[PDB]
Amino acid sequence: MASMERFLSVYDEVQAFLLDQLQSKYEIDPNRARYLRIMMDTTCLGGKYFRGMTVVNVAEGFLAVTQHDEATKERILHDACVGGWMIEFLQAHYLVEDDIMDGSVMRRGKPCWYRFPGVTTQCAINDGIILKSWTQIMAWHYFADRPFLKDLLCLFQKVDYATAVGQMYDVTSMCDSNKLDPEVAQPMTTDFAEFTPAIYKRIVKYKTTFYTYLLPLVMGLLVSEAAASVEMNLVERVAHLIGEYFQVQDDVMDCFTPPEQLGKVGTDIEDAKCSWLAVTFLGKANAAQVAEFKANYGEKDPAKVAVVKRLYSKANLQADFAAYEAEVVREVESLIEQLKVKSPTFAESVAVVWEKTHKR
Amino acid sequence: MASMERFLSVYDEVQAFLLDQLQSKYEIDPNRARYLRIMMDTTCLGGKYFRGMTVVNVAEGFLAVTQHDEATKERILHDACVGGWMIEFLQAHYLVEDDIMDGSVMRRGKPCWYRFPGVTTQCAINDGIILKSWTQIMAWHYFADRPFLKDLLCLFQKVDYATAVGQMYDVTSMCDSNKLDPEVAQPMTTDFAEFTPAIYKRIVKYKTTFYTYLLPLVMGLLVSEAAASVEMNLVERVAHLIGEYFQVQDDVMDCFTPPEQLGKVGTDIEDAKCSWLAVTFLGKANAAQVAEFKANYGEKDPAKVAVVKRLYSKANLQADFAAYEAEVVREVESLIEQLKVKSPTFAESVAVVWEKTHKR
Ligand SMILES: CN1CCN(c2nc3ccccc3s2)CC1
Ligand SMILES: CN1CCN(c2nc3ccccc3s2)CC1
Ligand SMILES: CN1CCN(c2nc3ccccc3s2)CC1
Ligand SMILES: CN1CCN(c2nc3ccccc3s2)CC1
Ligand SMILES: [Zn+2]
Ligand SMILES: [Zn+2]
Ligand SMILES: [Zn+2]
Ligand SMILES: [Zn+2]
Repeated sequence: MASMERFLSVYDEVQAFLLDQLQSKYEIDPNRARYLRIMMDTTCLGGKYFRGMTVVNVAEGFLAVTQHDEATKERILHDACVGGWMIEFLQAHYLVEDDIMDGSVMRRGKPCWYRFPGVTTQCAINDGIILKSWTQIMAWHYFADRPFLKDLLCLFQKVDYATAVGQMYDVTSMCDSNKLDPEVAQPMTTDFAEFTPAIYKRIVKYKTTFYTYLLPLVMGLLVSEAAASVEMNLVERVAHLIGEYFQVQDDVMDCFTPPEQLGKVGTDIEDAKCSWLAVTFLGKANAAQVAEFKANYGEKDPAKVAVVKRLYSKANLQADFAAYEAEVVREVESLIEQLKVKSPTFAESVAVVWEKTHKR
Repeated sequence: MASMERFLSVYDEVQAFLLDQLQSKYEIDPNRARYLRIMMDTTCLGGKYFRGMTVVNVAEGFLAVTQHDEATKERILHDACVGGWMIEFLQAHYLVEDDIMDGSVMRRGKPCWYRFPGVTTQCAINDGIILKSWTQIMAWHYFADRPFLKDLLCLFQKVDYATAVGQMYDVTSMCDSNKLDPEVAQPMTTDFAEFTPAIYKRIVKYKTTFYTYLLPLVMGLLVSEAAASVEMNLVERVAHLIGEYFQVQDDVMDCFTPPEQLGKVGTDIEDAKCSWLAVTFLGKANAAQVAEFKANYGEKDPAKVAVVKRLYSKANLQADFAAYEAEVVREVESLIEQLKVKSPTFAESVAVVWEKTHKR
């Protein structure tokens, strides 16, 4: 059975379990069950399932080199699929809430969930809460007897917390740290002294890399009972590295990829986000360019945004990106080599993860 | 050491742990640590701590009848305090998000957290996410070696899920179930056919009773390793019963308690909530009264709200409340008697919980 075919089949099974449980144990009525079914499909489906499929792919790699009864192979693949859906539903939670938090309009060519006419923000915040609650329902049901349940739940929590801390770093990245204060309305930075590579890397590490790369890789190891085949410090280093490159690509696409391709109108400039483009531009601009950036960044005015986009183009950030990518390619390959020491199979899975990231 | 004194001391210890961990493991800077410290204090402190103290009180009851070394008594009391704070932080999460969802203005005489000038909804949604994440950080840290960790985490999840499902029932309680549809903007019911005692009881059971009564009582049993001293079906029945009475009191106060005493301006009428007052009024109104209620309920117009308040007063719902309370007093006492069969100590703790609920 092909990997994606199995993964999608498990979605239907998990969805049926969750909705049937809501009827048998939570007194749900059929119309609310239908609401939640539509909410699940709308928020969890339609992507490429890269995070969930990484769990499956890691587990398949170990299956090829480990002796098991057929029923055990099937159990491991089913576990990897459920775990992959835990990650996809966790991402769904983040995307629903982030879209509300940022006042976003579109995601993947369709309206953000909170903007659907019969949803609204009042329901959508709670729908997002439910999406994350469903990840825990999945784990306690499907993994109740598994030796890895404890380690999996502990990992999932730590990843979730790191991601929420990362969201805090992201939403406050255009403030001056010394001015943060619940009592005082927050002005945008004027000096941009905190738009540095180290601060950018901290934002991205926490807001993206734990749930997009560390979680799927480690969950694949856990459902495979293979965490001893790897040096965990190496898995963390390579996950944070690939994850940062993934976010840098996203940052570049927000500015330069056409809306129809992006599936949304990017507003990192109007939102004054600490993007890779802003940080890298400031790391090479002269005094006049810095001043013109300061006069235009973080404003909704289309003329001011266009000015920022000119400044980026004229700064030849394409060359900086090729240099960054060359260094990431160098460093990921080095970490993969270190991973072959204890597991050529896992190192090959990481290699596949990197190719899928690098090509898109 | 007095119970409340110990409970508050543990707050400072937990807060110090969480913030110190954010510095040592999450790369936090001192200004964001201060933001989160203020957010924690503002959202978690200032109430009566009834839920958290119930854990402590249940554990103290067992301590009085169970042989332990002194260090073990101290460990149990510390565990009960941490568990109580897990519940208070979970409530803090719900209140932050509910206030955003409902567009609330005040809570306990102070602005809702999202309305603080340097917070805003963009930060406050995530602050609420962090509050719940902190409950899991607490459990995995303080209870890492405890035999009850698994049972406690599983219970906490189920309670959280039931509460989120309850919030869905609450926010959709003024819609017609057959009309729910993400694609279509939701009109308020016109027939109010779903304002029934059974439907009201389902809302309250899920939205309030699991986290306010079932969770503190069962957590007290868990940290005491005393779940065998009770019939769990009885604990559930008494928790749901007391919890419903608690919410009925809240519903009555929303309408009739002065704002300065309530700590907010109640808007259940303008919000068209399925309150105990609306359900009970419809369960005794004549045809003309039903019509006048339909013409006025769920509108912000102060004259229409006053009309609804007149209809309630003229309907003598005070008599219905005294009848409801008399029946609850009857039924709680019956369940306490059944609880004495296996544990007079736990039955006495439940009795204390009921008195604290009944008097306020
Ligand atoms: C690729 N982006 C990574 C950061 N994302 C987050 N959204 C939330 C929402 C709530 C809590 C944490 C996070 S992190 C948005 C998508
Ligand atoms: C006609 N436009 C020319 C410039 N655009 C850019 N692509 C990148 C990629 C990486 C970093 C910066 C840029 S700017 C593409 C479309
Ligand atoms: C006494 N009320 C019980 C119901 N409350 C809830 N708020 C939320 C928020 C998010 C998820 C679930 C719930 S339940 C508000 C206070
Ligand atoms: C001057 N007002 C008289 C009526 N108010 C009510 N108190 C309750 C309590 C339980 C049920 C209904 C009502 S109406 C108190 C203040
Ligand atoms: Zn965002
Ligand atoms: Zn982006
Ligand atoms: Zn509410
Ligand atoms: Zn209320």
